[PDB]
Amino acid sequence: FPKALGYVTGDMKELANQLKDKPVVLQFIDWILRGISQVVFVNNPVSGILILVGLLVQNPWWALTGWLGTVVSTLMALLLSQDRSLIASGLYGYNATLVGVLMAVFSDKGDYFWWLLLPVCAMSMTCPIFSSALNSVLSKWDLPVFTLPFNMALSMYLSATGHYNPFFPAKLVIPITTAPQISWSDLSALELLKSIPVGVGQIYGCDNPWTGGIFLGAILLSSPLMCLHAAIGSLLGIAAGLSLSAPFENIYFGLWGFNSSLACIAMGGMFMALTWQTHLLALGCALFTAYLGVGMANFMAEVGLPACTWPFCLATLLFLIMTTKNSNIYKMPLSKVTYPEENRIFYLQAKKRMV
Amino acid sequence: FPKALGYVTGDMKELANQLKDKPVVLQFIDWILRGISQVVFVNNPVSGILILVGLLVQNPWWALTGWLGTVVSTLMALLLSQDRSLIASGLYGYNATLVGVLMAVFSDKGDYFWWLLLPVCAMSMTCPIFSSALNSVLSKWDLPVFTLPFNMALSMYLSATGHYNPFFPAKLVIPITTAPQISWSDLSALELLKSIPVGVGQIYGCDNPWTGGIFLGAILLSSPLMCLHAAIGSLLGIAAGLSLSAPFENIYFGLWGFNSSLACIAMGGMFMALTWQTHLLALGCALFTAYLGVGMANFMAEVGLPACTWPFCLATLLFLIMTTKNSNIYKMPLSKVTYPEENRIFYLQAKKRMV
Amino acid sequence: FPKALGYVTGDMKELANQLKDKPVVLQFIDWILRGISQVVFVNNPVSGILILVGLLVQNPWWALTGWLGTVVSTLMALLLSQDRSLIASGLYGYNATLVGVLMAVFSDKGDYFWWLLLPVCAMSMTCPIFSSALNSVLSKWDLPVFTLPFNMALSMYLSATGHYNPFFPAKLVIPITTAPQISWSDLSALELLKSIPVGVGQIYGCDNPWTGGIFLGAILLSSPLMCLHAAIGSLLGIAAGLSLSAPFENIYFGLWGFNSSLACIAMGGMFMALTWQTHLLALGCALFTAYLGVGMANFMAEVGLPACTWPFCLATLLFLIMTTKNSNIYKMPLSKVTYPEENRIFYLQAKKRMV
Ligand SMILES: CC(C)CCC[C@@H](C)[C@H]1CC[C@H]2[C@@H]3CC=C4C[C@@H](OC(=O)CCC(=O)O)CC[C@]4(C)[C@H]3CC[C@]12C
Ligand SMILES: CC(C)CCC[C@@H](C)[C@H]1CC[C@H]2[C@@H]3CC=C4C[C@@H](OC(=O)CCC(=O)O)CC[C@]4(C)[C@H]3CC[C@]12C
Ligand SMILES: CC(C)CCC[C@@H](C)[C@H]1CC[C@H]2[C@@H]3CC=C4C[C@@H](OC(=O)CCC(=O)O)CC[C@]4(C)[C@H]3CC[C@]12C
Ligand SMILES: CCc1ccc(S(=O)(=O)c2nnn3c2nc(NCc2cccs2)c2sccc23)cc1
Ligand SMILES: CCc1ccc(S(=O)(=O)c2nnn3c2nc(NCc2cccs2)c2sccc23)cc1
Ligand SMILES: CCc1ccc(S(=O)(=O)c2nnn3c2nc(NCc2cccs2)c2sccc23)cc1
Ligand SMILES: CCc1ccc(S(=O)(=O)c2nnn3c2nc(NCc2cccs2)c2sccc23)cc1
Ligand SMILES: CCc1ccc(S(=O)(=O)c2nnn3c2nc(NCc2cccs2)c2sccc23)cc1
Ligand SMILES: CCc1ccc(S(=O)(=O)c2nnn3c2nc(NCc2cccs2)c2sccc23)cc1
Repeated sequence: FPKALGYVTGDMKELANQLKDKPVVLQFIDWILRGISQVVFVNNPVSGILILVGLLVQNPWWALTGWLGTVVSTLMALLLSQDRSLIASGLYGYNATLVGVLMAVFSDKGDYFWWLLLPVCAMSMTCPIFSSALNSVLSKWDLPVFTLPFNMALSMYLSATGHYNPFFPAKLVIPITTAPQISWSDLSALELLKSIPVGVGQIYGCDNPWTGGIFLGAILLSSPLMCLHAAIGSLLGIAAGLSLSAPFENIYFGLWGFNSSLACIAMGGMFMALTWQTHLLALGCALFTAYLGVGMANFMAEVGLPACTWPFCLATLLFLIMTTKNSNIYKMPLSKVTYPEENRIFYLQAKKRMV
Repeated sequence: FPKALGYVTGDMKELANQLKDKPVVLQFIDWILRGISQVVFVNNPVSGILILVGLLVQNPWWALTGWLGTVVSTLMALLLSQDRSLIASGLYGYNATLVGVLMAVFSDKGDYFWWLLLPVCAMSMTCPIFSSALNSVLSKWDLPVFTLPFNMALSMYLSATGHYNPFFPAKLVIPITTAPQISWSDLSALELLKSIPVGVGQIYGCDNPWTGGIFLGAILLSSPLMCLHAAIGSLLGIAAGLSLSAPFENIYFGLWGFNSSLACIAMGGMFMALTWQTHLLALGCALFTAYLGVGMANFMAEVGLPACTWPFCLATLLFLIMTTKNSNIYKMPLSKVTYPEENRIFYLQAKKRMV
Repeated sequence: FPKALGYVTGDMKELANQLKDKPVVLQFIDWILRGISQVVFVNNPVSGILILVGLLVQNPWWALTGWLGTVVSTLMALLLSQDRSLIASGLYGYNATLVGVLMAVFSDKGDYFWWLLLPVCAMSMTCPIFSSALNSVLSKWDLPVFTLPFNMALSMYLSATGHYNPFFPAKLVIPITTAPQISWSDLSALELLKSIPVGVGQIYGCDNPWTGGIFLGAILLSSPLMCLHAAIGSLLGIAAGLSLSAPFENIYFGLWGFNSSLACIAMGGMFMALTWQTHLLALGCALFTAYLGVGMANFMAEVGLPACTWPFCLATLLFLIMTTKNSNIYKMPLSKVTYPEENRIFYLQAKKRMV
């Protein structure tokens, strides 16, 4: 049993090589699963299978649209002659996994609106281009792309269609125009505890708590530190939402924890080596990202758009561009970013080489 | 006759030298005409004369304001000691040609509102500065400026004034707040065919189909491939507008084809060498730019602004920053970008040098 | 007396060294005062004391919140191991001075709303991070950060809270939806003359004319050329507001002169060496910044936000990125930027070295 566990954990490098030998259809399936799991920074195909099972538990229509987005984007990246090493780590399929899931989430035509498969494909062909263009700009300065391709594609689509499109109408994004009445005596501790997996689930747009638990299980299969930081970031988003007197139904829905969950995953050991200083910095980034999330939600509601994960991308890029003279606050080279355990081993060896 | 034709086609280099010898007033007239024609990437003074005739066919007031914008911007670039080689190719006068035409298009005071000549001049003095600043930023990474100076100047002006300015009121940009009723049985094939020149005309803000035909004739005088790609991009914008169930009156007005016309001109042989792969990529950029055009139109209608050619600039910069490992998808060096025929000859010679 | 005057003018380098010898609490007080004064580009602790006296003349609650912002941001920059040379010149405390003053200005809970000290601190801990991140990006290309950290922090906060927050409600930013009735016969020359110090005061959000006079006195203590350009930029903003038929009550309140005052300070001898050409360019930047100020005010009123000093930052970055071939339009190296008198001496010596 421990052999199989070590085989299915981390990034699954042994299977990656074994499939490099295998036919290209199996490799394509592998790239699709890694692209599904890469939404939570996880480059693991079994984590991708678990995340797909969680999406099917939420809504099979969303799983279908998201898997089709992943497939169309990986095929489009193959057609555009992109780096095969980036395609095989699923880095050309996760933005379109998100595009496909959240075009169905933000759709006003209900489940199994088959015509929606036409814009899905369309926007899933724009995600490699986005992913390529940004990966140029941001790799000049050794910065990750994050989910900026998904965010640009979805903002473009939801602006192009809107609520009043005769073909593909979107959900109505309403700005707030009256103060909410919060009854602090009706606050549930159980619902606040349940909001921790629901924010991890809302990373994919899924309000199911079982879906969020399955996503946390997938992240834990890849790296336990990633799971810890996902849970902690969702909790810190809950805390920020309570600090701004947000409606409890928005915290219970997990809308306050998914951006900060992603930001705590990214900062806590992933793109910054894991020390206690970078752990505290990841907590600060999670709180900052929750507050920027409500800021961008309120601001983009005015133009009829959802904030999505714009807050995570902007806040995490801000915290990665930030420089300190602290040697224990170390930004990982993008070429050596695998998962927090290996990242920490690499950082410790480099810190020994520094002394 | 063939000698004169070869003399008036392309970029007219022979006249450029002959005028380099001539007095500076004739050279200034040449730079003004090249700045007029440079709105459609054409560095030809006779094309500029034809485009000016088309503008006079549309509206002589718009021709006056646009020509005055060109003059003021070229004089301002001379005063700011800008590169004379950029001034003499009209690259300091086309953004202000657009500023001057579309300050009168988007004006709520009617034709021959003489006071409008005061903000025109003002904004036409901002277009060299814009053009200079951006040309710094974007030439670090060998990227064209496009009509970003015009877009920033016009967004700034139409925000500063707005619909309720007592002096210079602008047109009211209304967001959509109800679903349009489209009667697909009333769709005209003749109006859809006529919308192809009207999008090329709307490149300058002109809804006349004769003006669009004259603009296509000017582009054809410069380079037939540019004319082909202008027409094809306007057609692809028509197609995208039909695919999103747009009101037919917006497709007939050419609002769906001018951004994609510009994007197909830029990508189809101009800033990317012309192969069949880059032709298909230019078709994809034209479609993407039509969809981003309706997206940005809907989004900027919320802040009371028109999208203008923000979609063309953003989408074409995105497609130029994109990298592939395809050798036949070749991005032209900005120093060697003349017009698609010479660009293709240069690319073929460089590809022979590569082997 | 002249010895003391020479001791308290400029940047006060002698005191900076003498305090480098002194205990760290006195040095921290010095850094706080320099961070207060650095809002008007002044690196002088006695100017900071005078600006603090002006803030107390306006509103002691705003002085308290702004001083606490400065303190929290300087301590946070110390904790984040930022450059001590930047911390000691007050370059990590002025954006939070602004954050603290204008969180109380834009607050809907009145004076001495003690709970406001909690978000103040919070946003004052975000200003070093902002300041650090941007100072990375913008120092690659030798550009000043300006008040972009303050603007990002305040936009984020005022979006996160808004007018309808149950805890920290903000002021209601209303868009214009009807044409203002201006009675040009009721225009006061005395109020227009008084609007010159009120725009300098509104640099900090203060509508008191005595506060603006005290701020001009502080700037004059540092550098008389800075005071001259502050007054001239506020006047040019008055002129632009009259040219766009703005409501007189907005010009009298100083909302038209503070962005252009900052832009004339920055361009007139500060970040560009002071020649007569750069003086005229600073006048042009002041006018451009007034017009961009009303543009961004009208545009950001649509999303419920104030423009603040976004216009100053964007317009001054645009005018600094602009390149000319004029040798007498010289951009100062950021490492040699002290105050216009020393900047001009440095430029004259470098121009002798150029010949
Ligand atoms: C909630 C929002 C609005 C603001 C977010 C602020 C955070 C980004 C701050 C708050 C607490 C800060 C932390 C407080 C304490 C430390 C320990 C500090 O460690 C040291 O300086 C000790 C000596 C050494 O490590 O060598 C390094 C910075 C760090 C992690 C800080 C990183 C930045 C944090 C997370
Ligand atoms: C409509 C919107 C929402 C999406 C726009 C997608 C386009 C950018 C795509 C769709 C079709 C694509 C084209 C489909 C086929 C090809 C041929 C392909 O050629 C090869 O790979 C063959 C071998 C070789 O050229 O060496 C190069 C990419 C290209 C031009 C593609 C470029 C990108 C295009 C235009
Ligand atoms: C009001 C808004 C909408 C537009 C703002 C335009 C300004 C940026 C322009 C208008 C006047 C211009 C100035 C007009 C005259 C001159 C003198 C000129 O000096 C020379 O060329 C003389 C020879 C030499 O200096 O060697 C240098 C540019 C400058 C300062 C210009 C700088 C740019 C200015 C300030
Ligand atoms: C064009 C293809 C491309 C996509 C993303 C990146 S990248 O720069 O973003 C990035 N480089 N390494 N890397 C990245 N992205 C990850 N996860 C995806 C997500 C980001 C935000 C939310 S999920 C993970 S996981 C292990 C390593 C990495 C670079 C190139
Ligand atoms: C900080 C509070 C907050 C943040 C973001 C959004 S929001 O504007 O993003 C958004 N508004 N409605 N809404 C949104 N987000 C969703 N899922 C999370 C996402 C995952 C990836 C992209 S969205 C879902 S699921 C059903 C409705 C919605 C709204 C509120
Ligand atoms: C500051 C002056 C300046 C303006 C534009 C550019 S630039 O970088 O934009 C560009 N460099 N070469 N070049 C460009 N622009 C063209 N056409 C103008 C239009 C662009 C978008 C719509 S029209 C054409 S036509 C033949 C060659 C070119 C660079 C510098
Ligand atoms: C994709 C559909 C669409 C795109 C852009 C615009 S739009 O927001 O640009 C605009 N809204 N009204 N309007 C606009 N565009 C015009 N001409 C095109 C231009 C040339 C260069 C800059 S604008 C004219 S002409 C008379 C009215 C208008 C509106 C709709
Ligand atoms: C991260 C800390 C940091 C803050 C600002 C700058 S910086 O790049 O902005 C700048 N570099 N030098 N310098 C600057 N800023 C000044 N004034 C502050 C204001 C700017 C706009 C309005 S007040 C003055 S005054 C004398 C020299 C300078 C660089 C680094
Ligand atoms: C060109 C005209 C104009 C410019 C900016 C703003 S505005 O949107 O900035 C703003 N709207 N209300 N308001 C604002 N600005 C203030 N002070 C100036 C500042 C200093 C630093 C940041 S704000 C104050 S003081 C009390 C109310 C306000 C409004 C109008």
